[PDB]
Amino acid sequence: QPIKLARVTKVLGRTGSQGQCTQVRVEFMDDTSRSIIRNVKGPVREGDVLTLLESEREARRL
Amino acid sequence: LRITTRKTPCGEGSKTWDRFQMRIHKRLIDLHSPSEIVKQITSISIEPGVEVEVTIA
Amino acid sequence: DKLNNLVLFDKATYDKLCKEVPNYKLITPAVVSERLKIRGSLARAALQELLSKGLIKLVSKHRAQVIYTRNT
Amino acid sequence: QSVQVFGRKKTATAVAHCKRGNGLIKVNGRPLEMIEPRTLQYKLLEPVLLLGKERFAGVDIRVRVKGGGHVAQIYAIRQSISKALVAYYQKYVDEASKKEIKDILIQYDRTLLVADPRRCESKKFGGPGARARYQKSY
Amino acid sequence: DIKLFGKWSTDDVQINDISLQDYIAVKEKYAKYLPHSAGRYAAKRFRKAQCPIVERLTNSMMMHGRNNGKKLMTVRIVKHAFEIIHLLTGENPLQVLVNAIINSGPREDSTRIGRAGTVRRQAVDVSPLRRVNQAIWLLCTGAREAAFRNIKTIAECLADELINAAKGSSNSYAIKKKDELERVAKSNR
Amino acid sequence: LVIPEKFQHILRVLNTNIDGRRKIAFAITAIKGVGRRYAHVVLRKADIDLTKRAGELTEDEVERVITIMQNPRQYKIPDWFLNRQKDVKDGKYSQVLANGLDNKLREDLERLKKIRAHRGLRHFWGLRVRGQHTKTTGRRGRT
Amino acid sequence: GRVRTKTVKKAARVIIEKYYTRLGNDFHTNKRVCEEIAIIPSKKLRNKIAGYVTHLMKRIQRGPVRG
RNA sequence: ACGAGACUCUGGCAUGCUAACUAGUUACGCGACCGGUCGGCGUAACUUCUUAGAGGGACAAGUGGCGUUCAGCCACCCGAGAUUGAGCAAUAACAGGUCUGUGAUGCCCUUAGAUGUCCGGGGCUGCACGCGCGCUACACUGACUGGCUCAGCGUGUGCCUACCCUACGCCGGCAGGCGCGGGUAACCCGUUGAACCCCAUUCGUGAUGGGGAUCGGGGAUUGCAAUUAUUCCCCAUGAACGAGGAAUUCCCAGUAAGUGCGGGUCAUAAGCUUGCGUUGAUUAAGUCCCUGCCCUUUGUACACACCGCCCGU
Repeated sequence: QPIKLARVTKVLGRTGSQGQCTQVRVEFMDDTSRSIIRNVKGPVREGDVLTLLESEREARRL
Repeated sequence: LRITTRKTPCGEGSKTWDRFQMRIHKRLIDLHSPSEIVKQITSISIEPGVEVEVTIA
Repeated sequence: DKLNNLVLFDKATYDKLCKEVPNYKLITPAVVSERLKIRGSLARAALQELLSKGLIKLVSKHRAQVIYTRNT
Repeated sequence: QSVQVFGRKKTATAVAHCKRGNGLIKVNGRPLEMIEPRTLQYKLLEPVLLLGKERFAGVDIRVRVKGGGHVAQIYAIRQSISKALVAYYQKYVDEASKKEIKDILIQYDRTLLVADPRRCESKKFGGPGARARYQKSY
Repeated sequence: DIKLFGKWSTDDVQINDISLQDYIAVKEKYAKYLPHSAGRYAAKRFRKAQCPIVERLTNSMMMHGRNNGKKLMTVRIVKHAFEIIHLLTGENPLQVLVNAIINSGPREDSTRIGRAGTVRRQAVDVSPLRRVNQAIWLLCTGAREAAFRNIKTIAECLADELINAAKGSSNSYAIKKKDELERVAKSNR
Repeated sequence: LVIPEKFQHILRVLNTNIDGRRKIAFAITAIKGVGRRYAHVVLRKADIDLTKRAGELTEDEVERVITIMQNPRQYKIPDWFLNRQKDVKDGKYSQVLANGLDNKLREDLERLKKIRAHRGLRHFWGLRVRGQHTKTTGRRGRT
Repeated sequence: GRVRTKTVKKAARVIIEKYYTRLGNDFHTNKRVCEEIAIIPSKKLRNKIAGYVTHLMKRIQRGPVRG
C-alpha cells in the first residue's frame, strides 16, 4: 500500500472493551477531500500526524 | 502531642486508628520592673485556660 | 569444574594487547576480557598498565567504567 | 545586609546575602563550583552560564542553604542565586536589564525563581506510604 | 548556545519524519546542561510532551528493585555510554538517538476490535506519543536484559542497543520488537 | 607476566581441595577454623603483596604465612580475635590447618550429646538452640 | 469538579435580586459588597458566592436570565 | 430538612503587619598579600531566612473552543497555588466483635478451691504439617577502609521508680563501668555530621566477601536469676535463589519504588505498627471486559424475604 500520512482533525471519542481505542477523524494532506475515521492506540492529541502505510481499512462508525 | 490509638476496644475490624492531637502554645515576655509592679501587673485580669508563671531573668 | 578465564599475563594476553587494540575505538575492560578470554580484573590491570606506559589518554573512571580516547 | 530574597526547594531553603563586589560567588564556605556531587554541578552552574559571567561580576552574593538531602539542597542554591540577582538588579540598577534577565531565566526554566510547591505527603495507617496499602488475602 | 552536557550540540539534529517531531524535543528551547530536572511534566496532559527527549530517556532508565529512584545514577550511566557511542560512531549522539527512536517507535499494532470485542485483536494506528513511550521502554528493557547475566557491565548495553536501533541491527531489542508489533498488526487485519 | 617455572593450579595447604585460580585470601578461606577477616589480617601482617595472585609468588611467602597462622600468639595477634579461647574441659591452644580444631570443637558437641543434656539432646535432634525459633524449619526433606 | 452548590447559587441569586444596584462586573467589588451586605461566615464561601455573582452579572449582560 | 458541599486542621505565597541575647541576619580586636574563609570569629544596618499570631490570597476570576448556546468540561498567556492530604460524616440495619474494662450489667459459684489473698515450676518460644503479613537475596545498575558534603517528624531529667536524652575526657579491637554534669527543653543532646554521591591501587559469573543456625567458643546492663535461651561487640566454611509454571494483592505527582530516623512497643528488646524527612518515574485523563456495588425497567406462587418457597415417590 502507498505510504501517505494523515493528520488528526477531530477526536471522535473512545472505543474498545476497556475503552483504549480512540476514534479520530484523519485527513490526508493531498486533496483535503477525504476525512476517514481511524481508531488509534495510546495518548492521542488533536493536530498531530499519523504515519499510514495502510489505509484500505476503516474504523467502525455510524 | 500526636498520639495514635486503636479505635476498637478489641481486635475485630479493619485497621482503624484514632489520631489524637493536643497543641501547646508558649509565650514569653521580658520586662525591666521591680517585683511589686510585676506582681500588680500580673493579677489585674486573667481568663481560665492560660497558665502564668513569673521567673527570674 | 569451574569456568576457565585467564588470570595471568600470558601469551594470548601479550598477543594483540598493544598493537591491535588501539586500532579499535571501543576500549573498555569488558570488550578486552571478551576478546582475549580473560577476567575483568586482568583487563582493568592491562588497561591500567598501558595507561601507565603513556599510550592512550584517559577520559574518566569511577570504579570499572573507564574510557580511553585515541589521537590518530 | 541582604537583598532579602530567599529561595526554596522541598524542605530546603537558601538565601543569598548580597553586597557590592566583583562577582565572587560562595556557598557556605565554598564557591559555586566545588560542590560535592560533581554531577549535579551543572545544576549549580545553570545560571552563571545561562546568562553569562559578566552579569555575575559586579555583585557579591553568599548563598547560605539549610535543608534536607543533596539534590533538595540544590534547586535552592541556584534558584536563590538567580532570584537574588534579579532582585538586586530590580532594586538597585534598573528594570530593563532586570526584565531581560528575568525573561531569560523564565524562558530557560519557568521554575527558576518560583518555588516548587510540592511537599512530601502524609502517611495513612493501614499502609506504608501515602497511597500504598497493606496487602491482604481474599 | 545551549549544549547538552558540555559538548553535544543541538543544531546537527533533524527529525525528517514529520510523524513524531512535536513529541521529540532536542533542538527547541528545551536545551539543558544536565539530564536531571524533575519538573511537572507528569502532572497534566498537553504538558507531558514538552519534556526534552533526553530528559524522558534518562527518566525511564532506572527501574527494577533498588535501581528505581536513582536518577543521578542514570545521569552517570547516560554520560557514560554516550561518550561510548560518540567514540564508536563519531557521529552526534542526539541524532543517532533520534534515528533509533524513529526506527523503533511502532506505527500500527493491535487493540480491541472497534466498537466491541475481546476474542481477538484488531490493528489500529499507534499514536506518536505512545510510540515514543514504547520505543524508550524497549530501549531500556533491552539494555538491561543485555546486561543481565552478562560479563559486560552497564553503559555498554545501552550504547550497543541504541546504536543497533539507530542502524537497524537485529541484535537491537527495540527495532526487533518494533517489527514484531507491525507483524502482529498485519496478522490481525 | 609469564613466570617460566613453578606455576601451580591445585594449591594445597593441608589436605584441602582449593582452587589455584582464586585470589590470595580468597582461597585460604577454606580453613574451618579461621578465614576471611583473620586471613586478611594474617597476610597483611606477614608483609605479602596483595596485588598478586596465589601463584605468582615465591614459596617463602606461603611458608611464613603458614608459620604465623599456626602460631598466632608468637606474632602479635590478640586473644580475642580467634576461636579456641578457654572453654570446657581444658583451654584450647594453637589453631592448626584444616579441621585440626574443628574436630576438637565438634567433639565437645559429641560430649554434649553423650551426656543427655536438654541443649545437648536438642543439638542431637537437629533443633538449633542459640535462640532459633521453629515455625518453618524442618519442613522440606524432613524424614 | 467545580459545580456550584445550591447554597452558593441561592445566595448569589438573592444577592443579585436584592442588591443589584451596588453589584458590578468586577469579582473583587462583588466580594467586598457581599461581605458588607450579608453575613457570610466563611471567606471561601464568600468567594464562591462572589464568583457566581460575577457570572450571573455576565449572564444579564448577555441579556435575559432564566433563573 | 439530614447526608454531599459548606466546616476545621493541614500543604503551598505574602519582604504587607503585631516582634523575638530559649534564632539568626546585620555589630570586628590574624585583615594570615599590597579586595576576600568564620558554625578556624584571629573573644548598636533588625525580623530576610526561624518561629503559626491577626489579616490577605483563588473565585472557574480573564481569553479561546465545545455545550439546551444553561449547568458545566477542555486549552492557555497570568498567578505561590487553576483538583494538597486528612478529620467529621445521614436513614436504616448486621443475631459482625467485644461480658478478657468495673455494682455498667439480667442467670450458676453457699457445706473450709469465695478468686475479695495467691503461684516454686512450666503454655501459646517445643511438633508429620497447610496457611497469612513482611524482611534479607536475586548482580556485576551489584560491592571489598569509605575519605567529603544535609535535614524531617519528634522524644527526653518521675511523686507510684536509679527505671530519660545524654555533651566531654579515662579505662578496651568489645558489649559495659568512672567522673564533671548540659537539658524540666527554639536554652543540652543538636547546626539532630546515618541512607547516599566519589575513587590517577585491590571482587569478576563462584556458590561465592550478592549471602545466614556463617553449627561452637570469647560477652554482660546502679534490675530474679537469658532455659528450644525474643537482649547481646569478636572468629571460615551452608544450606537456598539464575525473576520465582497456577493465582494475583496495592498503586491518580513529591504518588509507586529506593532506603534510615522517632514514638507504641520498652528493666535491654523491632522483621510489627504508627508518623517523619530523605530520590523521582515510561506510565492514566479512559472504560464497563472482569470483580463488585448502586439505580431503572421487568418477572415472582418469595415477605422468616432464594440459605425463600415448593412438588412427587
